[PDB]
Amino acid sequence: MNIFEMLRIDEGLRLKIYKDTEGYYTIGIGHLLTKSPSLNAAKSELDKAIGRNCNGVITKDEAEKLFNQDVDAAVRGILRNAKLKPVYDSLDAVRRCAAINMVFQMGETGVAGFTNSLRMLQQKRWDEAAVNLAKSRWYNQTPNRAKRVITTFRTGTWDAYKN
Ligand SMILES: Fc1cccc2ccccc12
Repeated sequence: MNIFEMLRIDEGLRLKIYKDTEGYYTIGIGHLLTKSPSLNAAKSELDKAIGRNCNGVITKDEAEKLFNQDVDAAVRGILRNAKLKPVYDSLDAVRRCAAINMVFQMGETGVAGFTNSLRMLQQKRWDEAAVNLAKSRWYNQTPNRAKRVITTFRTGTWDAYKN
């Protein structure tokens, strides 16, 4: 169990352009292409990302390559963010995966409202943090995935992804 396996479970794998839970064009292992309603705009983003004319379809190797880039971008964004890095560095490896998972899903801007959750996590008040994390649009809109991530923060185990 590692961040790649965790996010592969949460995001799945699709080789043709699809829409994410918010209705946005996406491909691969949860790679957001664009928030624009234009499928042509999404196809342009895809071709730019892959480096060839894809017609909205990629290979598994390409999906996995984009995925590695996307995970790394989430990590480096945490490490460059003066608010997120201290909390991240206070966590054990399993809980760090839960943090990366959230940044992958929502970005640095999407986690900006989680200030109180971050404080509870840095204080290692795991049950309180879990309660606080669930008081969110994130939890209400993707509750099964949020429950898995929250259980990971609460327990520091992979139990939610083995179950
Ligand atoms: F503990 C954390 C560290 C860095 C980023 C995070 C994003 C969401 C939730 C928790 C985080």
